Amino acid sequence: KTYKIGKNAGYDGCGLCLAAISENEAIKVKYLRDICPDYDGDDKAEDWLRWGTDSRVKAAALEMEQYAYTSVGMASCWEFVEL
Amino acid sequence: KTYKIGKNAGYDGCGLCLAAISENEAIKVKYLRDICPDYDGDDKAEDWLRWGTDSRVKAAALEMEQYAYTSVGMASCWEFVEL
Repeated sequence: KTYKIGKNAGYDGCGLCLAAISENEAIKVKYLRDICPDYDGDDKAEDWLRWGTDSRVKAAALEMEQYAYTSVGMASCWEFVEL
Repeated sequence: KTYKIGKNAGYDGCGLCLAAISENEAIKVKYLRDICPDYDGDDKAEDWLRWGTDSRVKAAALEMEQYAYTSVGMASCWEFVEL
């Protein structure tokens, strides 16, 4: 599933990210490379097997989930794809 | 075919663009949205059917072609893909 990333959502190019989704749009994104500065992968979906249970990723997701449906995925050309 | 975009090549994120290619690298990119400010598409490959014969696009391409192999394509995630 694919969702447009708005212009005030924190977009910063391609990368694995969390997204908050509301009314068919990703209204906030948070990149794995910012949540976890020690992340050194090449943005492969399989990287979430390693990083998805990181306490920093869990904390970032819980903060967004208070307010909107949240999921792990990948950002590319202003679109968020759910993984 | 896909080429890494160089660091001083004019990269500005995602979008339809012309690229000059040298030694398996895109050493200059010029975005359609900058060449033609009236372009208002969603960076679909088919958009080049409308815009590829615009006189501003032909002029930008010929300028680069003087010095390097040039093609129309799409820039995303620091790579250029030929169309």
